Amino acid sequence: VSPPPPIADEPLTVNTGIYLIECYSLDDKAETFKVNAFLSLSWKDRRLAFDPVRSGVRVKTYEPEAIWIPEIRFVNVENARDADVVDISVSPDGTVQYLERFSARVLSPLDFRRAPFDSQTLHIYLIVRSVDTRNIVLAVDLEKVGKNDDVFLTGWDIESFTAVVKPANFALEDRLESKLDYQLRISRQYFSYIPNIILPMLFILFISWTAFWSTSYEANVTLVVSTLIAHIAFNILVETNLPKTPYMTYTGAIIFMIYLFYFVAVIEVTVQHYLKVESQPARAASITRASRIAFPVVFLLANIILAFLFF
Amino acid sequence: VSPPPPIADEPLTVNTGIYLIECYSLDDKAETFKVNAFLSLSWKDRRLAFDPVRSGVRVKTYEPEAIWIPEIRFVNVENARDADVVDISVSPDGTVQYLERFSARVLSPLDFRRAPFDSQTLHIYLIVRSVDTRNIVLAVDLEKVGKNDDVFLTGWDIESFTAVVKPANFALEDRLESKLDYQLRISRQYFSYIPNIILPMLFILFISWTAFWSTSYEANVTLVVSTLIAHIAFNILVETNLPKTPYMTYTGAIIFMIYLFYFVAVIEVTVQHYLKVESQPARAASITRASRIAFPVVFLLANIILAFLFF
Amino acid sequence: VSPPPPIADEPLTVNTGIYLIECYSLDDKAETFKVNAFLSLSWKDRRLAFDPVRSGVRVKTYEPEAIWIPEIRFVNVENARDADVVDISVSPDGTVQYLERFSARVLSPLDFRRAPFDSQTLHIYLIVRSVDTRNIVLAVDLEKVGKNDDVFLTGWDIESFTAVVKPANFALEDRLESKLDYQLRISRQYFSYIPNIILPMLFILFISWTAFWSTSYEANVTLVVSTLIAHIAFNILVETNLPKTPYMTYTGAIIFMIYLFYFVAVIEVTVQHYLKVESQPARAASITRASRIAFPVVFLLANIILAFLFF
Amino acid sequence: VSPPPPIADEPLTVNTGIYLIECYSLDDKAETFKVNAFLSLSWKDRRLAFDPVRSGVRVKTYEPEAIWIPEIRFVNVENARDADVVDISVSPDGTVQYLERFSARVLSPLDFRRAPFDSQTLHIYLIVRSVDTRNIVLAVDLEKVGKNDDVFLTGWDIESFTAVVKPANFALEDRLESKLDYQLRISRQYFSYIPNIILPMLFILFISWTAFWSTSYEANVTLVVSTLIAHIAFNILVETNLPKTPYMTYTGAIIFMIYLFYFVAVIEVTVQHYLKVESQPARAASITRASRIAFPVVFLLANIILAFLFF
Amino acid sequence: VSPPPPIADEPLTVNTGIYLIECYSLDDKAETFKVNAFLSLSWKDRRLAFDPVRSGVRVKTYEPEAIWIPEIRFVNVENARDADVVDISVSPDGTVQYLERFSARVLSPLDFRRAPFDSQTLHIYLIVRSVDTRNIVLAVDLEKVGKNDDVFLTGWDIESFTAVVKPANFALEDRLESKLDYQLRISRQYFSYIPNIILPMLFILFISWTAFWSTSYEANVTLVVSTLIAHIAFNILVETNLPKTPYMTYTGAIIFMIYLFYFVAVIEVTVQHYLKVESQPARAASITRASRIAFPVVFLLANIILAFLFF
Ligand SMILES: CCCCCCCCCCCCO[C@@H]1O[C@H](CO)[C@@H](O[C@H]2O[C@H](CO)[C@@H](O)[C@H](O)[C@H]2O)[C@H](O)[C@H]1O
Ligand SMILES: CCCCCCCCCCCCO[C@@H]1O[C@H](CO)[C@@H](O[C@H]2O[C@H](CO)[C@@H](O)[C@H](O)[C@H]2O)[C@H](O)[C@H]1O
Ligand SMILES: CCCCCCCCCCCCO[C@@H]1O[C@H](CO)[C@@H](O[C@H]2O[C@H](CO)[C@@H](O)[C@H](O)[C@H]2O)[C@H](O)[C@H]1O
Ligand SMILES: CCCCCCCCCCCCO[C@@H]1O[C@H](CO)[C@@H](O[C@H]2O[C@H](CO)[C@@H](O)[C@H](O)[C@H]2O)[C@H](O)[C@H]1O
Ligand SMILES: CCCCCCCCCCCCO[C@@H]1O[C@H](CO)[C@@H](O[C@H]2O[C@H](CO)[C@@H](O)[C@H](O)[C@H]2O)[C@H](O)[C@H]1O
Ligand SMILES: [Cl-]
Ligand SMILES: [Cl-]
Ligand SMILES: [Cl-]
Ligand SMILES: [Cl-]
Ligand SMILES: [Cl-]
Ligand SMILES: [Cl-]
Ligand SMILES: [Cl-]
Ligand code: NA
Ligand code: NA
Ligand code: NA
Ligand code: NA
Ligand code: NA
Ligand code: NA
Repeated sequence: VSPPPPIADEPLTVNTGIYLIECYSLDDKAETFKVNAFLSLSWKDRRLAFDPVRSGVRVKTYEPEAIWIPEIRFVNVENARDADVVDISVSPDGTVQYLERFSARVLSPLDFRRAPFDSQTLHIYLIVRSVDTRNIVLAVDLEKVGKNDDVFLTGWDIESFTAVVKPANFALEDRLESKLDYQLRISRQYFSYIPNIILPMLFILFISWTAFWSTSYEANVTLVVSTLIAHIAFNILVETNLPKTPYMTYTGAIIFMIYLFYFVAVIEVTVQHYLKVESQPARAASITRASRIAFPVVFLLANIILAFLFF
Repeated sequence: VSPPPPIADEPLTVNTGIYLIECYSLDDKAETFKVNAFLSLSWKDRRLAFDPVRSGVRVKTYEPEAIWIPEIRFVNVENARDADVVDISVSPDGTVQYLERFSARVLSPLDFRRAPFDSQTLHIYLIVRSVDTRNIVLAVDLEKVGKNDDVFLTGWDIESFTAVVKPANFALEDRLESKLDYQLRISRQYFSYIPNIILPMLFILFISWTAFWSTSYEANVTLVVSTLIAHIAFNILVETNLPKTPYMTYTGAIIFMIYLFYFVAVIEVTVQHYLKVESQPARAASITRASRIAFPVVFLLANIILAFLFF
Repeated sequence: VSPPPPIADEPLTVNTGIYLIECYSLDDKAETFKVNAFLSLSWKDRRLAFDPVRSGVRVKTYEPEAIWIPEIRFVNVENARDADVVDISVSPDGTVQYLERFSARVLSPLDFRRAPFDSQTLHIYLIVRSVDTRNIVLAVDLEKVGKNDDVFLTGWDIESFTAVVKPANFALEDRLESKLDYQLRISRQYFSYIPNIILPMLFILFISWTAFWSTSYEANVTLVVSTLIAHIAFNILVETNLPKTPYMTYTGAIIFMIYLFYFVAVIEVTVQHYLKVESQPARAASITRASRIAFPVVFLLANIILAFLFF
Repeated sequence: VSPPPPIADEPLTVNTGIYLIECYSLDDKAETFKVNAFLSLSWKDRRLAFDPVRSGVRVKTYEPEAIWIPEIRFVNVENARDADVVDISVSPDGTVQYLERFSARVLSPLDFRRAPFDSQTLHIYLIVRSVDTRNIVLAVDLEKVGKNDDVFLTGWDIESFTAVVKPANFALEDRLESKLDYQLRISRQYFSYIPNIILPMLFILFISWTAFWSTSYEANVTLVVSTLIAHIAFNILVETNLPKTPYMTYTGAIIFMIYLFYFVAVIEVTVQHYLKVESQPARAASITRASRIAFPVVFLLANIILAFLFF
Repeated sequence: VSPPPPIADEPLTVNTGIYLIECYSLDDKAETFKVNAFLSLSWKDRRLAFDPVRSGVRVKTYEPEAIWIPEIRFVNVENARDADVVDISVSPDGTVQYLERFSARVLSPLDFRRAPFDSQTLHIYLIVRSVDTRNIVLAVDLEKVGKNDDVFLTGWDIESFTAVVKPANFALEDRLESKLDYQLRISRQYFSYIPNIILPMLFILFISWTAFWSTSYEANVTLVVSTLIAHIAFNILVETNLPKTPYMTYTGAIIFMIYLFYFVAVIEVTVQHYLKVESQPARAASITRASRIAFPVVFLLANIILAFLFF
């Protein structure tokens, strides 16, 4: 079966729609998500036209094999989608209404700069390659674009699922390709990071600062080095979940900066001891008293500066 | 093959049943479970009717291809179910009895608020899309809904497997859809968490409180910081298994609260030392004596308050 | 093709056999194992009978499609077995001899009570559903039940592979089902746990008891808390491999009990210090001297009691 | 269907092209990458030639089954590629233009010597085995070799995707094989390793060197041993991601060398204490003062030497 | 299609060959490897014979369906191999030459006794079951056994790929089975274990021995216990990669033995302190001086003895 012939030299418009049924497994590190949706397609094939008076029927149902169907593929998929044709309906004028249900592992990158206080635009790109007889162009039927109310992406809030209605038409290997951009706008549920990582991480840092109210070098060394190790554990846990980005992230900046605070606290603890040994405890006392204010103040300003740069 | 024609304008009732054979792999983090069950379907197709006297046979067996079979799908599946037709039987009146055995990875969310002392309702949603000629409606044949006594979900107790008999009929992409809710009510076997996480986690906390019967700052620092680190390890272990929830959980509340106890114990240990150094050990002694009672009392009340709020 | 017709009203006996070729991937946590075996089936179909004198041939080979074959399924499988038909042979009386080679992920639970000194009975349940015309019953042909000498389950010793010859015949959804129990009796190779977990775990415990020959509180705190942390690491390692059981296990009991020994050692260390500070070292000395004997004695008796209760 | 016959004695030239659509999952440890691309093939089959007047069509579309297609395989794949034929077009002279879209897990090794400041050449080898009637030879159609501008390999920069135009023609099992080398030149985005591993790892090392400004053996032992343990954690994290190479890597050399610095710091700390105890603090003081300069200087030179050897 | 008939009562010889293209994913813990190779088969079918003068053709190419092909399976595979037929060629005498390209996950056990200084013999067992009409026997065509020079098993050196030319013929379920043993002899690239595990593990042990040049109990306790914990980390890392063997391994013996050295060092440190407290430092001094020589000497001899027993 060949494609529908043109009345004049007009391209064949394949009207499309994606209706999300299930949306799951957003793997931040892999920059992939899994989708289970309806894909609706509609085009006119005048060869399939019939008089509803003579045929009696208002619609005709065909099996995929029986008629010409455009080869629509997804651009940003890992492997070709698992699809199962739900229905093919032909109206008297030869307007075909195709509907399939698919599942695919979509590969769409994320911007980790503001994580875990980030929003993302996930993309699903539909594409059609033109044939030798006819040039095929994609369209968005907005009435057939949507999502189920139940659609739950774990740890994310779904804001919108819309399509950029004008296709990106371009030549590829001396044939026209018509690409459509479906955008799933989501935003991260940052809540759990506050009691699980952020607050634990701050408590261990504040525990290191108790060394500014201690003259015991042996105890201070323990306080600052032990807490530094706990910070390393959190840094490792975090980087095992976040992918390695060519750009600096907000979480990255904060986690790194905190190392400097541990490093400088070790210097303070060392300086204080050296002076106490050198029989200069008055000077050590001045440095320790300053540190008590300096450390939280510099920490607060540094965070204000970082938050400002990133948001 | 087209759907059965109506005797008036009645919808086609497809009677359904799910009989669980195997029920496994409840992945709390993924909010998925795997099921292996029988799916039974029954509808009347008058075109298949026969006189048992003339045909001799009381029943006729057909191959799926030979007759019209309704396209029943599962809503909340990752990928389309692996199904293998067991039997298709037609009675003289044209009543079809279909039976298949399937396996599917069902995606049903969990409420982690009371974990690990939680119960869940897992769902399996059956659905059928209406055709242009006939509107298809699902029904529950209660005699064909059940589970094997052997059905064992590891780390969970199966309470019930029932169906909400009235289908949810609604329009989707300008066609009627008939949805049925099958509910598997389960409850967590919390036992192992008591000797594995809960009691170990309490023992390390109580070990930190031995610092209230010690004047050795260096030893106290070791006690409180070491145990804090062991608590961090347990917190990490727990959050690697529990998914990140937009809501506060009972396990989350407790784990977080305990950090405050470690933080305040470090403050106490610091204050006690500072005073001992400042040649004020009487005041330090009063604070230490109070802490001995205050810490367990506040811990017990805080837990009473939390348990109350959550249960 | 319909099932073979009965001479009188007798059920159709399908003689079965399973011959293990490969037996691998026993995942204790998942309570699954993978099997690769021969499945042999044999039944009489009088319609296939021939005179070996007239036909010349002593046997006839058929393709699965050519004849009626009973639908045999496995009960406790995750997904339906990957099977590839090896041979179908018909004798002059119409006795069919079917042989296929399959692979399946069998789901059979384990009793972790005595782990790692435990034995298990793995099961493979064969089943057949009766048809409308004839009732099908399973049988065990013992000459066709066995295992390859090479069959190696890693970390386990294969004791036996036998079948419970009497099938479990029962009604399920108003049809007879005939179930056969194939049992693979195995026993754990516990050896490696002795040098890898058991002895390391005891050495760290005995290191904590060296605090009973020390008056240095600071050193004792370090000994007992450090070793407690190493025990937590081993506890975590162990529970990451063992599934969460609703019952107490031998490994669970021991690992838990050891926490009590660490907890009580911390109390001893605390009491000894308090008394030494209170200028009562004679009393502290008596308590420390007792602990030296009490701790190993109570440890040995507690283990004797536990081993007795579990074995 | 047999291969096209030769006019003369010429081999059959199959012109090839690979156009990368998606390029993902570079697993350094596994030395594999996943690709999703177009594979274009073109050859002349004079048997397929036609008159466009008689057939009406100027080009003919065939299903793969309908005609002879060369069996092109990938050499360095794990499993045979998932391919889905996009189009097969025959021109009146019998010139066939085949296009499929595939996904494959390509197995191409990496040189970890300069990691994470390394570049790689990934390979995709196309191959065709000659038949008994005709010898088949591969060619590169450069106009059909390329990549999408969007093609993003996470944590890597794509430099080029080119083909070595001359095939490697050789005998294999008494038949000619024609192999083509497609090369994807990439280079690692090393950035994230600086704040995540490199700088944390240096800070802990520099913290160990604060023991050269301390006379407290107990504190020094803590500083050097604690930081040594944090270095072990980083070493483990790194080797869990990098494969085990038979050659020394730059990351390997650095990580190993740092152990020597920790080992020697422990010796210094031990020597300093021994002398202080032996009532020789003047000698200990000289050794400690030297260490303050020696340790960073030797560290800097050692790194200069290593960087020089590796780059 | 039936098998070739015998001239006289002779078995049918199927000549075989395996030519490795790709050899990857040796999973020591799983005792599996993945292979991608050519499988060549050749037998005489006199029914396929032709006169090359009358037929014109020197060879005939058949589709698998067209002729009788022996059912060859692999014994030690997880699941049946993914195979794709490359060619089937018949010579005038009826000599068939079959060639397919396959991929399979082969399950062949390893002897971990000498790891990581171990060599292995991996096996690929080819098998054929005799049919009722003819008995089938396997043979090795040595000209068709080989490997690509590029064949690279990561972290292993490929020494040889040969076949044991005489098959293992045996009866299985009253039919002859002919088994061929293909052996891939490999040897581990132990290099990386020296800088990654072996040398780090020795450095931490030697750091524990610095306690023999210290009178500070508190510091010694820290040295020996901290390093013991780092040894536990390495032991865990190692056993997460090595499978649990019913026999003692070289790596196992060494790792275990080292615990005894840590245990005894703790005893020495304890004895030294007890004596120092008991105002007997002269005796403690003698014990400490002995330990300085005893510990390395006993370590070196113990290793000599172990290496001797294992190699
Ligand atoms: C500002 C101070 C520092 C703040 C703390 C740092 C938090 C920064 C955000 C880190 C984001 C982590 O991103 C983490 O990625 C992994 C991917 O490997 C996800 O991992 C998993 O997610 C869900 C289960 O929950 C699965 O459906 C998914 O398939 C799986 O990959 C985690 O659910 C996600 O949360
Ligand atoms: C109140 C103080 C704190 C109490 C301690 C905290 C306990 C809270 C409950 C945590 C629930 C953990 O939930 C954990 O999730 C993972 C999913 O990644 C499951 O993981 C696994 O389960 C089984 C094996 O056992 C598999 O069939 C499944 O496929 C797999 O994912 C764990 O079996 C489950 O137990
Ligand atoms: C008495 C004191 C305490 C003694 C120490 C405690 C030991 C108790 C027994 C623990 C049993 C651990 O059980 C562990 O389970 C996991 C499943 O996740 C298995 O894990 C793996 O096994 C093999 C590889 O070896 C694979 O084929 C399998 O697919 C995989 O899951 C481990 O091989 C098994 O050993
Ligand atoms: C000079 C001092 C030391 C410097 C620090 C050391 C860094 C050296 C380079 C280490 C390279 C690590 O290489 C690491 O390999 C694993 C493979 O298991 C990749 O692992 C993963 O990558 C991505 C997700 O992020 C997936 O698409 C991929 O399938 C998966 O395997 C890591 O993304 C990669 O970064
Ligand atoms: C004598 C003192 C002690 C010496 C140190 C101890 C070393 C002893 C040898 C340990 C062998 C470890 O064996 C380890 O097993 C795992 C199996 O999951 C392999 O794991 C992985 O290997 C490669 C990637 O590198 C993959 O293709 C493979 O699929 C994967 O399983 C490791 O590559 C292997 O190295
Ligand atoms: Cl697609
Ligand atoms: Cl479905
Ligand atoms: Cl099955
Ligand atoms: Cl391929
Ligand atoms: Cl096979
Ligand atoms: Cl025999
Ligand atoms: Cl035989
Ligand atoms: Na079509
Ligand atoms: Na300490
Ligand atoms: Na049908
Ligand atoms: Na059949
Ligand atoms: Na073809
Ligand atoms: Na055949």
